[PDB]
Amino acid sequence: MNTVPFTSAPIEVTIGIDQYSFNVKENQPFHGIKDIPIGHVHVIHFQHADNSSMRYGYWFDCRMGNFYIQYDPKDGLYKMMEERDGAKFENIVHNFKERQMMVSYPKIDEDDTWYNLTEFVQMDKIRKIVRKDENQFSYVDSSMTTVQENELSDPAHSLNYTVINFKSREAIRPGHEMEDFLDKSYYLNTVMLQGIFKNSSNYFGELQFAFLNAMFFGNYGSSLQWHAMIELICSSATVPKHMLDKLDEILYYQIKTLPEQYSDILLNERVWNICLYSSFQKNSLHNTEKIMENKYPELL
Amino acid sequence: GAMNSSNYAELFNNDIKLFVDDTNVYRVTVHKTFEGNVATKAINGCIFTLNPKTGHLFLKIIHTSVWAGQKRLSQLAKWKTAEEVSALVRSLPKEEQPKQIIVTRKAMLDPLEVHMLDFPNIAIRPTELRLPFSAAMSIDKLSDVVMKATEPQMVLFNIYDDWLDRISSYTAFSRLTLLLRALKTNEESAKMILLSDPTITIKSYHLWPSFTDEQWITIESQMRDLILTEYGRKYNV
Ligand SMILES: CCN(CCC(=O)O)C(=O)c1cccs1
Repeated sequence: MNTVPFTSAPIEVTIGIDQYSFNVKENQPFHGIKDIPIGHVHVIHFQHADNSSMRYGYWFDCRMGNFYIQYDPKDGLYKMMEERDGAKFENIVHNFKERQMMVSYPKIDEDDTWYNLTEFVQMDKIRKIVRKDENQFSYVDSSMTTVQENELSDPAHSLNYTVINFKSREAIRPGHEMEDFLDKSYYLNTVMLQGIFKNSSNYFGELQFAFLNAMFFGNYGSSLQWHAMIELICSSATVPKHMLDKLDEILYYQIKTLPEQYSDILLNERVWNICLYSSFQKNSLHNTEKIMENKYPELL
Repeated sequence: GAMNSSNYAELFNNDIKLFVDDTNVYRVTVHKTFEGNVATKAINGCIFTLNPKTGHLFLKIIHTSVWAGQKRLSQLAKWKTAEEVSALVRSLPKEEQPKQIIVTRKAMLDPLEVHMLDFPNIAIRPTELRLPFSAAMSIDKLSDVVMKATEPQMVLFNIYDDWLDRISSYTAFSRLTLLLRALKTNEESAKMILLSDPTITIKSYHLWPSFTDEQWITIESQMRDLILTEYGRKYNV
């Protein structure tokens, strides 16, 4: 297990760690999060009590270094940093743990939720979507725009998701206009899977990362990307069976974890109704259809 | 955006544009089979592509062989329309290519946009205008060439005859729309209005009779009366 200490908590803030969250009061003696499960990426996120504008946070993997959080009063935010002095870091963590100034990552042994939401998400792929090579961890916030959004303005602060556009030459072979517009299988299997992503695991990892950024930060461009990656599969007549069954699992856990009161803003009615009831794969997502119909029947 | 009443004069500016109407591409008759089921029989159709400023009409005849062995024909017809409009654009010299294509039916938007991807600067626009171009097959010479076709064919016409020698494009489009609306509303009566006077003939190279300016005023008034009469008949008004 690993630990992300905090130097201090000078401003009142809601702190999230993966799907969990805790409120911290101004100058409360809070000094970090311990017992973080090794083997997965994680996200530590923030929403200031005095300004719910900008949710922001950091994707990280404790296998890649020793990370801590320190508030910067000039830039006004909690910043992740890497400590290169290993013995210094261990001494800090030990003293904070000995004083019981840290919250414990509250994972239930039976509970595979986080694994299910991050199964295909790798830190190395996160760092190619969020480009800041000097750090081993990646900052995302509520307002960051995607490369696709920018095309339709600060490039160094963009989310470099793979651009999906159903009315583009990339998606439509000359001579197959009707075929490829009505059946996206070419675009999915040859252009996206074989060409860009190389395999379905990388495709699913980006889909999962997009969902998580939409949910945890309210990042709109990420929600657009998540829906586009779903629609691309569902609108393809020819999809490998292992991908269809894995997609049903991925979406089931995403829909299960979504806050009930955020459905109006995080779910696109057109995409979900098309995917579950009209598309080629309308009958291939049994688990997702069942949870959607029982949890959000209004959307449909 | 969409072409409507507010931006009506745009149709007659110097930016090349074409209307595309697909209402006569896929034409069928419905009939009973020997076993008492229902079947369709296709007849030749056409794409109606018109420059409203100049009157140039690119009548692409859609021969029934196009449909042989194909499924979902009403859907395919929109894609075939878009394929043929794209082919027409590519065949035109650059300085003759349109800057906008206005589709009369919004279901043509996606098929045409997809076929026109190589032309990103040609705007594909819908219209809120109810345009009577489905009645093109009530123009005898157009119907005749479509029905006689034995293979795909493009035929070029000026749908305004020589009217632009005497009237503006605006007025010519008004006249055309009135005539087509009357033909759509009561074809038999509209044709009687146009053909009743034997001394007024249609030139070999024209579609409509050779009316003088004063005769066109009378004809247009008779067409308006026909449209109003039919409205009263339909709505019991
Ligand atoms: C008779 C002209 N007329 C349209 C019928 C036509 O197309 O000719 C019109 O002036 C307008 C239509 C929409 C706004 S104004």
